[PDB]
Amino acid sequence: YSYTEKKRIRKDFGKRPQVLDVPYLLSIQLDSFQKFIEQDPEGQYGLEAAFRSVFPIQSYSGNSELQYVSYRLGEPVFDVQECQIRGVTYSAPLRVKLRLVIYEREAPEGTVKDIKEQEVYMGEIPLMTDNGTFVINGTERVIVSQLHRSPGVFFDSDKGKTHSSGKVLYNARIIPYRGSWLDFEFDPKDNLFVRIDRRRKLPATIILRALNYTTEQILDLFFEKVIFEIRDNKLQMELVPERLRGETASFDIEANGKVYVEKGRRITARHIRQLEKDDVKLIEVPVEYIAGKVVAKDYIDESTGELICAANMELSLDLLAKLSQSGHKRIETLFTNDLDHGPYISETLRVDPTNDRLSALVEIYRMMRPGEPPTREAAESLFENLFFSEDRYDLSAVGRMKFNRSLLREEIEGSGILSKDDIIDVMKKLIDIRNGKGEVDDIDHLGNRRIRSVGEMAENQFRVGLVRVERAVKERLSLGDLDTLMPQDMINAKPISAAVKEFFGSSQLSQFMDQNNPLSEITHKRRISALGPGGLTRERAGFEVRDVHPTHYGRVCPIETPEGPNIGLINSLSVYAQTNEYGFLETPYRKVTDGVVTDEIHYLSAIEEGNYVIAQANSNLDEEGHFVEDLVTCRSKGESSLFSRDQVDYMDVSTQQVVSVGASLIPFLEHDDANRALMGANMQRQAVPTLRADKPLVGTGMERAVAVDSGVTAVAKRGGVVQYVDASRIVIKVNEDEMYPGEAGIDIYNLTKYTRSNQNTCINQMPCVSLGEPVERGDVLADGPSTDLGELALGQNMRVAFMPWNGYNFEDSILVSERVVQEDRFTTIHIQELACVSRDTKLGPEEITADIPNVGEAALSKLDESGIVYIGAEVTGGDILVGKVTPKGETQLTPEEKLLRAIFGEKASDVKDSSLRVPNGVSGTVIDVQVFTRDGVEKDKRALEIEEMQLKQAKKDLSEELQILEAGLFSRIRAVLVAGGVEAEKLDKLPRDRWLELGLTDEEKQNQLEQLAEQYDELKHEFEKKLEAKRRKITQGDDLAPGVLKIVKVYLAVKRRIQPGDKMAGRHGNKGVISKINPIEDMPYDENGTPVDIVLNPLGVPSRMNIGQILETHLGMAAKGIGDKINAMLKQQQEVAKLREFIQRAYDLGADVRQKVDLSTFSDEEVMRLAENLRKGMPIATPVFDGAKEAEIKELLKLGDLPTSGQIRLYDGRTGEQFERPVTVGYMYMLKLNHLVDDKMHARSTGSYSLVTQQPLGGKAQFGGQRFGEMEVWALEAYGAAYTLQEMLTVKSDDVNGRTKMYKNIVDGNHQMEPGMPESFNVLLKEIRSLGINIELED
Amino acid sequence: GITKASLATESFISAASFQETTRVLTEAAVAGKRDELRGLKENVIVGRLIPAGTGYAYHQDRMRRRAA
Amino acid sequence: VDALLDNGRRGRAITGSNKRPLKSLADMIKGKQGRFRQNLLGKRVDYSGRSVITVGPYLRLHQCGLPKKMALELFKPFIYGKLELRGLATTIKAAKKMVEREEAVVWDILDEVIREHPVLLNRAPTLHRLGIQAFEPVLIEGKAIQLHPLVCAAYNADFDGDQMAVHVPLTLEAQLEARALMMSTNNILSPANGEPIIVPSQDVVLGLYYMTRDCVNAKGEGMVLTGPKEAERLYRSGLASLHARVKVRITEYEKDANGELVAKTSLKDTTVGRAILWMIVPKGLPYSIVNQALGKKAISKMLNTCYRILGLKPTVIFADQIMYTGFAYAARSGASVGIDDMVIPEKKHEIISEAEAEVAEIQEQFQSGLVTAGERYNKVIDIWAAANDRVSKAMMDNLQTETVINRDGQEEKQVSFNSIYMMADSGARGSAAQIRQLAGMRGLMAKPDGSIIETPITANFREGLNVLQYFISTHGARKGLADTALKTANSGYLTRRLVDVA
RNA sequence: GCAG
Ligand code: 118
Ligand SMILES: [Mg+2]
Ligand SMILES: [Mg+2]
Repeated sequence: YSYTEKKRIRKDFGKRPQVLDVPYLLSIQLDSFQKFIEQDPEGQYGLEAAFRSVFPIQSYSGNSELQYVSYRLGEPVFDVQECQIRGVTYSAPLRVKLRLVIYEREAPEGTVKDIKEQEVYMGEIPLMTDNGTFVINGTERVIVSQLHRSPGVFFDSDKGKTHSSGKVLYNARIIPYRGSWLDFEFDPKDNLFVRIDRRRKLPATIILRALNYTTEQILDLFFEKVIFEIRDNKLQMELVPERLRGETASFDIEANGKVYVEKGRRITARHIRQLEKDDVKLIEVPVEYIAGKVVAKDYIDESTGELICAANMELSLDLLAKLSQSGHKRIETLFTNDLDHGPYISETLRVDPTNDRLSALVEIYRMMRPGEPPTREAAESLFENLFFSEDRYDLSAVGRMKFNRSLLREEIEGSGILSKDDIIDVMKKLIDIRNGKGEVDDIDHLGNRRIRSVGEMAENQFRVGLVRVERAVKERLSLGDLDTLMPQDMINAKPISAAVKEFFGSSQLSQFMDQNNPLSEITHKRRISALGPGGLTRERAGFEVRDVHPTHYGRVCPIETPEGPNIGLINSLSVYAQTNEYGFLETPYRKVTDGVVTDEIHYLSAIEEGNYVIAQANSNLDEEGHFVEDLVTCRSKGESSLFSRDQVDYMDVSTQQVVSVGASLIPFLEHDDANRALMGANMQRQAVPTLRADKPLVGTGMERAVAVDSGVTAVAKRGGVVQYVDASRIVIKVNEDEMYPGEAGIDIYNLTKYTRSNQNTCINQMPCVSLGEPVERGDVLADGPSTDLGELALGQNMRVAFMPWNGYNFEDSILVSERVVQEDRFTTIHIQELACVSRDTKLGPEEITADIPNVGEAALSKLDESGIVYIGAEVTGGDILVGKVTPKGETQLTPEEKLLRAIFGEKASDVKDSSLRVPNGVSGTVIDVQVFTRDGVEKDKRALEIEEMQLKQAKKDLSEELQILEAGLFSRIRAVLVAGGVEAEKLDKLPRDRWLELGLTDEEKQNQLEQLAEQYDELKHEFEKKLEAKRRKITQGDDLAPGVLKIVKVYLAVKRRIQPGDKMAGRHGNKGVISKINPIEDMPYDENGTPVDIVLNPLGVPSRMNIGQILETHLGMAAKGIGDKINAMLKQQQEVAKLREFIQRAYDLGADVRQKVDLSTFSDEEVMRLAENLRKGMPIATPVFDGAKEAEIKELLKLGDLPTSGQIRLYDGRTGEQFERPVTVGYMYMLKLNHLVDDKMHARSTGSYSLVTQQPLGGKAQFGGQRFGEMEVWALEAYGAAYTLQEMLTVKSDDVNGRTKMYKNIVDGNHQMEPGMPESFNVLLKEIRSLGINIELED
Repeated sequence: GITKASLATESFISAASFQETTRVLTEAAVAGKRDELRGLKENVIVGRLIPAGTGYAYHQDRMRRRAA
Repeated sequence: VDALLDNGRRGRAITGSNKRPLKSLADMIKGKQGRFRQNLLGKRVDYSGRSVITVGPYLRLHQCGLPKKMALELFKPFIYGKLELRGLATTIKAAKKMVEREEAVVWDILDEVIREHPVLLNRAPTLHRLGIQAFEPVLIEGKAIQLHPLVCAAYNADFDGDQMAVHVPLTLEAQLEARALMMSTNNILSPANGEPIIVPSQDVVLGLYYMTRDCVNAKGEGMVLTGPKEAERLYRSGLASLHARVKVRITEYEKDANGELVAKTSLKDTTVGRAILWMIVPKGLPYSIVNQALGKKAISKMLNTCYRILGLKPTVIFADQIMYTGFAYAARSGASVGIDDMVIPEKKHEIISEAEAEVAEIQEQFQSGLVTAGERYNKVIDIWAAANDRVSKAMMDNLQTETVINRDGQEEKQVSFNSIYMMADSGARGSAAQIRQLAGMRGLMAKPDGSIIETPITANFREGLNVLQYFISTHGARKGLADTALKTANSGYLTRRLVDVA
């Protein structure tokens, strides 16, 4: 166990023993970025590979060069939290050591005239925090892994979807990592064509002639020859007998003898074997056997020098006669047998108009750069810049691996650019696929799709920035100032840093992190995305890429995926899925050696997984390893079948191998329909953290893993004893086993209290341990948001009854009791930041002040004299938080306002109230105020007060860390001093600082005292230089945006309580909106008087078949039935013998479970602490697809003395009489989702209007206005509502003169409209008349 | 079909607000067309009553007071 | 000039400062974002709000629940008008300050100005004209619009996070069109087929089905009753079950040929619940309309009969009475779903073992080469489909009459009172096709390319799907979900083309 | 990125 797991042991019902613990759930992000920024002496990964890919940089003339020696990341200027506060990226400076070598002018080598070596700064690269996030502009962003088509050659088809003849048309496509695409394809006439970058197609032999192949060499490559040799007479023909497989001869075959097959008779393999048994190598055929045969060589004359027949020339008897007259007794001829060796290449040698290499290069030029006259020296440079230069074409290492793997080569490494051999082999494999001896690639196979992740996309963008700077440094190196310039005078850091800046901030895959709960974070990091740059688009992405493939098994979750327009494009990585070193997903299996399932795991990729046959995880096996069955369900080719127990090669490592981490948390997942499992998996990530986290009574066993492997919690790095514990810090006194020599031996954990998540929730850590408690390496010391004792806890254990109640849970509504509101169960804290920005305007600067015009002194009662609100103020909607006035001019009073002010004399004010106010309906507590002043603006009293508070706090925190650490050092010194020459009567009175220099008998202990005194002196040296850094970071002026003078950010904390409209859910896709908050006495109650907390609709179960939610209810009643049994034993104060016996009877229940809790090894203190943690219900673990059977649920129900049907009889609370049927009552785990009705309710009568067209503005942030779309206009045209429609068009929206007349008419009590023309129609008329089209209105 | 019949109305405003605005507007421009605003999209676009429903009486009054 | 007028038509678009093409004069007026469609054919509208919908089943058919905090804002000029008219504010600025302070008199003014003033509630997608309907507002305290249940089927609304938009008819003509053309008590029939669209659903129909059924030996059977009031007194006293077959004197009125109602009185053989339900039936209707077990179709036909015989005004009262009595008696039954309600036939394991014997026989016949892989596969599919139908028949026969109870000692089978079966049989939720997957086997699945997998999911959701069967399940579930996601854009475009041709 |  642990000491943190025997506080409360979750009763495990899983039966399969696990052989592979769940890995670090954020390995994708952390490993990718570690490959990116770590030093790699081999030079394959990250910044080192990117630098060696660009450097060295020769000049145009080669006289000088800029080479690269090493790089180095600086330390960040601000730590992560200062970056989140000041709104700046958390990055490290990339300092790269370059060397400018100047060769000599006249030298046999260009010997070194000079070297100038120095360290040039190029850019700041953002840093992954220790949780897999980036703080980019103060917001935490996750760079999502991309799933893109691997580079390589992909053979595909369109399955007769062209030319209506149902003819399957094949195409190869060479896709590189970077560079021009190269496709070959077939047309309906069986002619091989080629496209380059998907522009118009050429005959494919043009790219064969651009490579220096002639027509004769082409026909050599793609064909084999039937040699006709003229012996004595009658056209002897060399014979290879297998070329005669399956034809009908036009002539009988006689070779020196027996007639094998007569005329017009079909030839079968017996005839071929017969001809080879006779060893037939020669025929004499009819002379018209050459009517149609194509010569395969260049046959010219020797007598008259006339070119008789060049290559690719179809022969005829007259041509045969004129060819034989020149002494040509040897006639080489193409062997094209139909349906196995087509004429495709010899057919395209006739369709291309090209005869020579230069004409082919010209034709490729004309296709590529049209309209421009092709010259030789540019057409022959365009081609060797297309696919054959490393500057422009990189097929990469994955590209070359997949390339050779597709062409069945044995070498997996090579050059990144194409070759003659590669292109020719691709054409050969395309022709083979046409000839029926190949198969097209499945493009959604996960052997053809590749995970490109953070440290690879970041390196790609960095290398783009590097080529941007190296073109400029090539341009600068070829100048004549070459003797007096250093390398940092020719490096521009701004392109390089701008590439990574736009990647990390503006890419589609660099996303604002989900920070609702720990599950949202840790599932946003394990997210795969088909979209992004270099991937699909959610509109153009078809049906087939959105589907779940058979190779998604164990690699990509089938159920956790979105539900709207990008479904199947955003995927989630499965629990055990890794990536190859190439990026292809792989998943672990157990090896089955001889029928014995070994516990040796192998990570199989999607293509290897299809070779073996692989057992299930639900496949039973006994303790010897052997399958207890003999006919095992397995998967062999993506096909799934039954096999013997000795065909089985591998076995799935776990029963939850197939699902993601978020779907691994749905108990009884195997009973939900896959749609409702998808919805539950997607609504666990929208659940906000409540006030008091409540463990699930029914979990699956992944809750500890999700809570720890996400960094929301504070896990002990070294074991020890809690020396001090406090709501904001935990001081652990390390064991002497785990501490290093010369060390204080104390770990301080500073907890995070009431900070804002990205979703404005609060992320607050509470110390889980108590004082003096022994903790171990890995225990949870502090529960973060939505965790309870280290277990992920997203909702609360509500008591549900499934029954229709008086209409109030109609159509997915939820009827909540009032005790769920009294008990503050789903009350969640939400923290808003509101900024008031004092800018410099052209009429004078805005000032933050408490002398606000036209506002009484009751509203300015919460503001201090600086004009800012007091911290701790209970504000409501409409209250001023930051008083600010703007200077204004252009007053221009009306005549009536002039008279009104000449009567009363109350003059107009020259400043305009521009205050920051609480938004309407918000009611909360100011918990923090931050003031940012541009350097040069004087600070008000409050900014100085806040700075002095921050300096006090910095000095206090650093003096307290020094006090804790020096107390630990003095305790270690006291422990070492008494190990020899004991001073136990002397030591505690002498001044402790002299223990640093007390020379003892040096056996070896004075060495440790030397190191401990060095440690103390270093701590004293270090505290001062940390405190001075903190002082100069606190008092320094802020780098604000241009124009702004100061920024006041006020943080409101709003406790939102549950209320009708708030959307609750469970783990099984059973979402719902609260319809009524019912009194306690109205709720249905059982015979003991305990009312139900939540009444759900039973009609929501059978149509959407998430039966799991019923079982989790029945089990959640069993679990609580155990708890309220133990609870009883703690109120009668039974002996610990009776408690120990009953809890042991509860943990031993179940049919062949994997866990054994033997708590005779528990002390009585440990048993009473456990029994105290189980008094609110004993938590159960129902692993996914391995969970508690129905019989085990009934047995545990019988142990808690509850009815085994799970259905008790309930009484109506209102009339006191019984509902006529038993009612399912149990404890579901309800989640409060982030769709709160406080955030959705909006209303607007009049407001601000859009600028160009005068319609209302868009969203409830800008006071909105709802879009009366096109469909609603049709809905009003379908009734005859002409007047309602005409006011939706003119006076509610666009009519500028009609909207104010309608307003003053409503106020006058005259509900009548004076509609004009919509302004947007006038905008349209003016935008058509600006097109040179006179559009008019005819009177 | 419904698309080629939607774009072959006698009204370039209906047909131009449906789709293929460029074709409808150039053809109507060189032909010098005249949209008499008879349907419902032309009367929703200019902010008038639709000629169907409670705005049918008004349009009949409009075509009995301008044709005479 | 060619780039100013229509960018990107001749050759390459001109991109400015973003490598993102410039929006020319032609792009302002063309497309889904042009003036014609973004700004002229539909526009953003004042006096409009939006909130989550929630049930409120106490309502009448013609009223919605509008939160006070939304109604105070949507009706602000109306409140300023009444605040100055009634002398409670000297100036419209004083009135603005009064409604900002939310003084106690602006709530009385606000109760005055919404009184007979309807609002339009709209749920998007407004697929058909019943997607906008006018309701009279009832001011409530929450922040969620409270939508009367019977209209939800018209809006396609469930309360799982749906939000609806409120619009205010400003003038008198728009107020009278909302009252006379669009009020929800005018839209009780569907404009597509004629069938009622304000029709009871899941909870109402289950309450009315449970009420109008008959048990065999139910408490208080066979007694003779003076009328529906005596049935209600018996049932509320606990002296007769709601399903006790009794003899009750029912007075019912026929519409004469002239149009007036003539009475008739006869002891009908009914149950107690059909007698109780008769009390809400309007007059001109036969008693045979409730003297049966009322599913969804029987209630929809009852409402249609009331509409064609008696007209709109009694049908609206009838529909609200049906909703209230169905909600009430659905609550009284406590009709709950437990795990024992999914009774799996005990002949399921035998049927599946016989089907496995047959497919293994076909397989070892294929080893004997007498069958091609084609007809082997076809026959294996057909002898699993026969097993699936045998399992479904055994399940449903075991489910639908599993009540065998006593009359005068002798056992006798009746229709089942199983909750799953009452929900499927009422038409409340689900069909036999889903009870099949709860309690039978969930059958043969299809691969993503449509070819069905030769071995079925022999398991159902009451048992576990194992990990492989669940993977095979997701194969088709994601296909259905993606089909749903990408066919709404295919249907909305057809609808747009049809509206623009007509 | 999400909600229906
Ligand atoms: C540009 C390109 C394609 C589509 Sb689509 C679609 C629409 C909405 C949400 C998701 C996808 C589509 C195209 C190819 C394959 C699959 C989907 C689409 C096309 C016609 C009719 C309806 C939708 C839309 C715009
Ligand atoms: Mg909904
Ligand atoms: Mg988006």
